[PDB]
Amino acid sequence: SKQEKKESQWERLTSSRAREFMTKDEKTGKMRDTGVRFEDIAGMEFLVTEMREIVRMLKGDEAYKRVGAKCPKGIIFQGPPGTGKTYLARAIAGEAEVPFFSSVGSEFVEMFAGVAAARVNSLFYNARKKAPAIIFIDEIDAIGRARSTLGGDPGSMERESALLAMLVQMDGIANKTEQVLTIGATNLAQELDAALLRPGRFEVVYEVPQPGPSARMAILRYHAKGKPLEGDGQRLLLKTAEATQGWSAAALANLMNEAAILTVRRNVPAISLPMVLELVEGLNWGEQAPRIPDSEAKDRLALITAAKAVAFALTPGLEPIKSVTMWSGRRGLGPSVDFIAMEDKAAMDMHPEETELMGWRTNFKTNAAVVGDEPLGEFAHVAGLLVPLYAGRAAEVALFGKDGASLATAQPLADCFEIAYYCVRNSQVHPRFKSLPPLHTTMWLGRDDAGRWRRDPLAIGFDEELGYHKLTLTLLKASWRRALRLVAQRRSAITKVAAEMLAAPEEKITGARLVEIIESTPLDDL
Amino acid sequence: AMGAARGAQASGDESASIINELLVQMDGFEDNRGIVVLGATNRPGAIDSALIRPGRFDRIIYMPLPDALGRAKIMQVHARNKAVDPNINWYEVARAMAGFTGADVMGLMARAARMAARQGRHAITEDDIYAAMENKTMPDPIPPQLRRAVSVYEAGKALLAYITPDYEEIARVSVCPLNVLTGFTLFVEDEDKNVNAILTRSELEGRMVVHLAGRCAEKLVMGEGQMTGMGSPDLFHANLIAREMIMSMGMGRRTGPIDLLRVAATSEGDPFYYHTTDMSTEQARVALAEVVELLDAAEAKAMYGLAINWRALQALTQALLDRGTITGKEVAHILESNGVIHFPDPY
Amino acid sequence: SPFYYHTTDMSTEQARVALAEVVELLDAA
Amino acid sequence: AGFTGADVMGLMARAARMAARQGRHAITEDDIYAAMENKTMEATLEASTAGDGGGLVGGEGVEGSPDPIPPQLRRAVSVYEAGKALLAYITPDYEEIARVSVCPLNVLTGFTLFVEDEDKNVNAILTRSELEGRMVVHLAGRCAE
Amino acid sequence: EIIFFDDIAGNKQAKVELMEVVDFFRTPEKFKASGARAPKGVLLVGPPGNGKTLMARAVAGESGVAFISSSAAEFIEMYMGLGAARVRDLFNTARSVAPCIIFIDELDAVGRQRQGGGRSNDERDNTVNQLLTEMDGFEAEQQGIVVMGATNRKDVLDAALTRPGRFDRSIEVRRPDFQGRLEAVKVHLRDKPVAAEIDYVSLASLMGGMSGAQIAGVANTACFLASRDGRSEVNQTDLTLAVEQAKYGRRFVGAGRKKRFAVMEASIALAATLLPAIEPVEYATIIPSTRSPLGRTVLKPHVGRYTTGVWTYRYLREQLLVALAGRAGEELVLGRDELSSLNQHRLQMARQVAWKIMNSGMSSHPDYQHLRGLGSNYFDGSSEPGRFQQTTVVMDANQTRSEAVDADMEVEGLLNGGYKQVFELLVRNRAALDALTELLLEREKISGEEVVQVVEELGHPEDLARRAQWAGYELL
Amino acid sequence: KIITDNAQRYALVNRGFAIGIKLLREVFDAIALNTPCIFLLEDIHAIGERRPNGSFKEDFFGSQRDEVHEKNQVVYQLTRHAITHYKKPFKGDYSLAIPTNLYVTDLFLKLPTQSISNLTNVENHNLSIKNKIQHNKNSYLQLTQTSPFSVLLLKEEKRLKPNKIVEELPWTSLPGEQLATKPRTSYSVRAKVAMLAELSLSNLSAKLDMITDLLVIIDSVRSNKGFVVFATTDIPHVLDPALRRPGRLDETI
Amino acid sequence: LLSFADGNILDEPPSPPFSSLLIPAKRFENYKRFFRDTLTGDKMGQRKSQITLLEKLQYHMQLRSIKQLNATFSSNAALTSQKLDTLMSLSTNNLLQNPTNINWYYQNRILKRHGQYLTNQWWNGQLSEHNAETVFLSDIDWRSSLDVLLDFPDTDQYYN
Amino acid sequence: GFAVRTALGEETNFTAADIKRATRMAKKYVFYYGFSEAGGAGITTWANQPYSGDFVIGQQRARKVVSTDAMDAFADWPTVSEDFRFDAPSPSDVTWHRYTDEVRRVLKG
Ligand SMILES: [Mg+2]
Repeated sequence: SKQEKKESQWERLTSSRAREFMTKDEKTGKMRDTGVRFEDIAGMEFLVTEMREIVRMLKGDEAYKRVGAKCPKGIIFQGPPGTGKTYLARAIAGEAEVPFFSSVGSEFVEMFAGVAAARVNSLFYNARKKAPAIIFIDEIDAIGRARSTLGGDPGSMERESALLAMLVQMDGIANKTEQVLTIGATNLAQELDAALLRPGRFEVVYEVPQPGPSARMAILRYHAKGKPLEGDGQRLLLKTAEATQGWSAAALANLMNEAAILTVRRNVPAISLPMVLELVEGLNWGEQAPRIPDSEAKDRLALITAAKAVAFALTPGLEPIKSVTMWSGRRGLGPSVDFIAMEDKAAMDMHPEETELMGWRTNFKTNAAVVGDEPLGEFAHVAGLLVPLYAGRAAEVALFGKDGASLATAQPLADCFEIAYYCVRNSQVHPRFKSLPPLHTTMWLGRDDAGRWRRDPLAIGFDEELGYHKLTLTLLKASWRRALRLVAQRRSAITKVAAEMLAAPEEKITGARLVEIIESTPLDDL
Repeated sequence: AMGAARGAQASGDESASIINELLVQMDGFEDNRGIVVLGATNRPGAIDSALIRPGRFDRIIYMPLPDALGRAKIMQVHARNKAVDPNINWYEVARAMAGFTGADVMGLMARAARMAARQGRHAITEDDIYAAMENKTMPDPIPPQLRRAVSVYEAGKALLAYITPDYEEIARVSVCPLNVLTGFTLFVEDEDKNVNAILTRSELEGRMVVHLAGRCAEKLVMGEGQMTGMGSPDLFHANLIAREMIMSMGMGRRTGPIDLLRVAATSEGDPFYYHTTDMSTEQARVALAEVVELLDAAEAKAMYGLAINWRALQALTQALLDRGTITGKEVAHILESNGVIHFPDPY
Repeated sequence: SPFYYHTTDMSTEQARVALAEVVELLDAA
Repeated sequence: AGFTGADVMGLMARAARMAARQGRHAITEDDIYAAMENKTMEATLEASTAGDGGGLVGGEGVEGSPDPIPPQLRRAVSVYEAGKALLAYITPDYEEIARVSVCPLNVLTGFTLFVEDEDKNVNAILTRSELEGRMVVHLAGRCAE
Repeated sequence: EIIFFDDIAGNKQAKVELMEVVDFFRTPEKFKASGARAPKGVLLVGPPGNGKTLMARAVAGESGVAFISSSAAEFIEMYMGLGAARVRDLFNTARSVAPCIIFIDELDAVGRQRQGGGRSNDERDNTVNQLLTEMDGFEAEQQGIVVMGATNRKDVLDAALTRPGRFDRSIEVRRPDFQGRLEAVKVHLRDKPVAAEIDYVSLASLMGGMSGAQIAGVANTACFLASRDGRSEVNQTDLTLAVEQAKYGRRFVGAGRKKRFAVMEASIALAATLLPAIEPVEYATIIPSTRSPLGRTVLKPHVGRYTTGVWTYRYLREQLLVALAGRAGEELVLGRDELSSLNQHRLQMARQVAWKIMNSGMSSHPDYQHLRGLGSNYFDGSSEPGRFQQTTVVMDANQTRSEAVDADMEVEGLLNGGYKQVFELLVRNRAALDALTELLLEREKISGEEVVQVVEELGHPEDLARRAQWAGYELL
Repeated sequence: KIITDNAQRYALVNRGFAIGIKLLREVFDAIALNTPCIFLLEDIHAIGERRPNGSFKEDFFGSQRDEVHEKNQVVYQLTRHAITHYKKPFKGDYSLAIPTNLYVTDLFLKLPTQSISNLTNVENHNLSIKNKIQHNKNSYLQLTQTSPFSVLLLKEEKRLKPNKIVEELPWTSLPGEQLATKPRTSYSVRAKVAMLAELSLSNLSAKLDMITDLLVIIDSVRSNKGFVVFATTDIPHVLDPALRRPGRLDETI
Repeated sequence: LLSFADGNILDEPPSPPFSSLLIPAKRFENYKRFFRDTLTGDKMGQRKSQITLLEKLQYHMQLRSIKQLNATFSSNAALTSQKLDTLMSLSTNNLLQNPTNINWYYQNRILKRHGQYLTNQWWNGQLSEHNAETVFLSDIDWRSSLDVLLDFPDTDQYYN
Repeated sequence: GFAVRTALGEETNFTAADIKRATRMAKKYVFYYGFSEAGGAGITTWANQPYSGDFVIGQQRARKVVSTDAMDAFADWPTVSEDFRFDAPSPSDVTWHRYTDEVRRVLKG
């Protein structure tokens, strides 16, 4: 009426508002169940195994205390957002058949002071009264955040009080007879306080990784139960699982959902893998850009892309070419020359490091260039990279003269001096410098704590007298002449590759057809 | 928790009051005959100024990380509780616990008990201790001539590191392990070494020769035109040694006792760097002549050391071509069964 | 606030002349 | 020149101390000049001598500072200060000399105190003749040594 | 009042993706046989002023269910722990009146990524945390309620919010297209008096690039100018002036500073018209705008180069001439001692062109000609998805100390020989230059056909021959 | 009897409000009640550092918010003061405007500085260009020596390091989601520089001039009688000349 | 006490501690990139920046995992993981023998670069305003004609 | 300054304040505005454009606008956006020689 006015306001202000699960609420005959058990979780077999052994050890084991095995009464889940930690918490609540207090780390600190510590007290009291139980403080990032060095904030004050109340309350389990288990879930685990991670409060922390290929296929197989699929769903699932690298489980669920929605949006019975691939592209990048309108400039862009591709395909030592595109469907980007990825080599049984070993094999052929019974040597191998970089500019300067050179072909050519500088100076395999005493003419002697490098003090005039610049320029001049002759001899195949990629359905050519075009056409007359 | 410095989350009346009353009880009207306040902390810089003044808290004692037999002892004293291991070697179990603390040992044995219970057993055995790592973990692809080159390199380096007096012990010599394009000769790191010991001239020269050994083996077996740049870090280290003898230790007869280089440790990427001195062209050319002399002499000695052991070099490179990974024990055995000739030690 | 007080970006051939003039002032003094 | 009221009262206090140091009670004007010199030399040796460095005091007994300042090192300081004062005297329209001294605060340098007029070039003017005369006076000490 | 989908202009794709939501909301039958749940989050991204609140109200209307609108600025409060209280009460009322649609404006100003930062990061962060446990949270759901948010950039918000499961669909609101403007010009005058002599395709192609709010503004302005004129409605001619002053804005310029403008724009026009590799002129004006303090000549955009990037070398030489034509004509007409500071930025532009020619492997130095740039190129992303910015590093390890001298000497030869060439050009064509500047002074703005006619009837014969030789070529 | 206290316990400022700087005058006027006494006060530079001309503003930004006459007067007086106030009492003192004071400082404190080098790719000495924004043994052979692991290793993993170079994106960026697993300042130069600049500006903005009331309370203690005050320091040259003037703190020891 | 301004840019303005301008630092960052890529490397001893042992091991692990997935769900394992993490422990030994550096160029100058093609290269100087800096800051936009998009590039930076 | 020198017959530090100002202007004559004859016309391969004062950590005074030094800065148009700033490569110390020699010719005339 008068003062328990304010005190009732207080004990309503400071009562635990955590939702209690798995106990029967006597209001209407109901009891809040989650509706998820340990079979709705895909691709986390390690974590489900740990959780299963813990929920057996906590529920009348007599087989773990048979061996003195106590339960770690502080558990933390951490990992990037979208990995399904709250779903694991829901499944644990379901299969634990004990009281489960769900709460968040963002409800304690509020209007007045002393409210957060009192709410934590109320929660832990009604928990310890009903032992054994489980508590789940989701997003502890707002409560167990590290104590800063300054900042005069009453919210900071309430955070400090809530934090130390939390600390002493999980210290309130000093008599081990209390069997309360507490779980935290976060993705900013680095910003937690070091006192929490101390043994006796939060002993175990768990990481949830982004799913690998097997876990991805498992999640897809699960979320696809109850939807129409075209053909054998196993191949479709294999492809869409090894095509969405780096995705989270929420992303895959949403992917299947919107695939079904689009399947019934345009009146098609089943889902075919082209549609799901289109979906993953549109979800990675966004809207699809339109092609380039026809011009007398699209013809020259086609020609320079064709010369670049035909020179990539005759460079001995490069990985297989997969396609040559003229569209690319992105904004800012233009034509492209693509190479086989990890998936295709995995399907082909090739070494991961094969571009390195192609420097020493002796009798083979990769796209349209053959090497026979004598290897390259990381000099010829790397210095052969300079012809595909001078091929656009060579096509221009050969068909039009200097007046027809463009900015379209200047960024490749502006990256050749670095490669030739490595071949001459840093690689240490230049035919000229092999016969010298073992002196190291390119030494830098480390960085300091301000981050500055220093040079070998003996090196007065080494780069001027060893003649590095003139040697790099000899390499580049020879490369330019090589590319000129190459573009002059493969004139017809360049013309034909350009013509064929211009008149293609998706404006794409495949590597095998490119290779065949280069092979069938005879050489020109110079 | 209480002894925090000033300007913290307070208005100088709550925290300051409690630590000032701590003071008044510690110093003001001292009658603490037999009383001792034994605080526990690991952030000893955060304690207030007036709280560590002479008299209040001066004795401050440090404890180090648990180590091999220390954590062995923490296991043993912890091993009086359960249906423990009756008697099994765990003194070398601590070798598999590098970088662990007491809390790590407690949590590890806890999880080991948990998995021993998961095994349906009632008692815990030794291997399930290793079973901690059970949970927290969760033709030829190479062409011939590359295999040959790397084998010859590693054979040359290991052979010359074997026949050189006072050099370390070979632990592992492997060529392209697990079909990963690489190779190395590993040496046994010893703690009997005391870095404050100085290095004589003969020891430094021996290290220079060992570093040039592998490149000289390549040049002698396969020809100059087939040398790769694979032996570049060895060349870098040989050049470091030859520039520090001349410009840090005054072992050049034409420069003299002048100091021009100074190693220095980083505030902890590499562990170290150097302080230099801007030289004229004369000083620098006179130092360069000496460095070149040292290096080409070391190269000649490495070439002779390999040439008078051609049969053991052949045996070692063939063993590497056939097995791809050998231990130090077998290196010794292969080298002795083929007539290896050690270098003389004049001292 | 090595330590330098003055900086100058003049060419090298003008630096020659200016320093020669400083030197001859000091010689006369 | 450039003093104010607080300056002159603190000056009177330091002058009384300087007069004590010579066994007198009445403040003389020589004690005021000595107070000026003392303040100046203390200011310069506080800026030179700092966390370590140093190497300028001469009466501390430590390995740095010899105790009696050997005589060959006193002849030199006297020659230095004599050459500087002699050149500042024979230079037409230089400042006027108030007090020449050697070894103030035991440091190994001299100190010549110059009275100058604030109303010939009102804190702002520098002519060429004056700058050349200053150069000559500043080289005179080294040249005489 | 209540809004429906037929009140918005443009955004046909957005209308389809929102009719998806309404079809799942009111009549969920197709999606029983589909086997698919409904989406919980819809993020509207796009610039402000295109109706990101009106479309939310329209989807709430065609869905025929409640609509509790709120902005994130209401969740911005510097007290301790009331942001989460507001989120909680909003979501509890929404759960009580389910089904619902919860629209939150100003999302970009609260849901930015969490960081250490200042002390606001103690509470502003906490607020967002509450959100992250309402749209997904525990309890596994409330109903499946739809939540939508108005933000301008999706990349500013943190990964926890915009992830799937909390915002499943992300739709975009761009500026009105040609069709969007075509129908928004008429839909904004249905409730406005207007005459019969109007062709909406003319204004649809005449004001491309403005936002919908700006179309409303230009309609408002035309109506108000009619009011101030005494008539009630407007014909074409005056709303065209209204839109053109909404673009270039509406200051006094003296009569001596005006002839400088005239002379320089006339010289630029004469150059761009007489050099065969440069696009034809579009219009020339001497009236300064609110942002550019002098006149402007505009060229007709060549779509070829702009889409592919094939900018040849001939074009870069001519563009150097055109960058220096302004100063050339100023000094030719007004004598040398009247060179002004109105060509500071055209001199910086000519320096840009001349250094790009060298950095692109187009020099005539044999050590540089078809081989090298200037140094080492590094790219770095600008403030957009597909934008990159280039950077060259030149050190002693790629330039030899006497190639630096050569680079300077060559660039300076380009700059100054180009000045001389364009100067002698403008000398040979004095009559056309003066005719153009008189015409510009008397009309204050002219179109490209007038310039072409003047130059064709007055220019030098050799220049007209050189111009007509390369007349038809598509790309040069 | 003796009273001792430290000055760092009174350099507490927040919101630009220095709380302790009147706590100090309160303890002073309490010392004034327990005569006769000695009052110690150590590390006074904590509350006695220099309260902060520039030509970089009219060179690059062009402000020139000053009449030409006042600038000319400043130039006249600056030249005359640099050249003629060398070693003049009370006109020529701990003054950074005189270059010969800095010469003496670097002559006695520092060690011999060397000339430039004859190398290339270095600045003038054997060093590199230095950062734009400021955030015993003989050889190298003697220099080559669940919750905590994960949490604190990834805590050391994500902190901003100024001496890390910067990564480069593939011109066709990482697809959506993956770009959000990466700390932005690790692959973007704009972002890294923005963060460093904000750090530097914030840490500079903590000036909070407190010299004036410290000065007036120092002048306050000569109206009392029968006690003494010792103020101990370690770097007396970095103290502002406002204190070293006669009547405040000049008797040195 | 007189410095003659040898290796640096001629007129450079101050930086955030003094002037709140961020251009010199943005260019210093690319200078440091060049130093690491061309002159020194990441550690003492390396020829240039290199593909680390960790990255090689990770390529191996990814290929192995994709292969095991494609083989198990479309139908000598633990020893591999054991000895593979054995090698992972080395990694910091500077003296590992790496014979070739072609993969660095193939992965950093071909797959991250001139495999693709950036199409926004240049522009004609005559826009609707007197600048690109004014056109970019304008209130509506000026990059829309079919209504194609006509973009202008950002300015190129030189640091020598 | 030249008037004081021609009255007294002797140099002073008054010149010291003159030439400073003039030098700034003379450089702006040669580099930024392009009035000289440095190259055959007055177009130079490098100039230093001003930044806006908005970048400085600034203050505000109650003064009037300066007669010449700040009313001639009405003709400058500084740079306001950071990702559109152009600085050409710095000259080569054999080109800087000739450019600063043009500055000297202006001042001497
Ligand atoms: Mg969650």
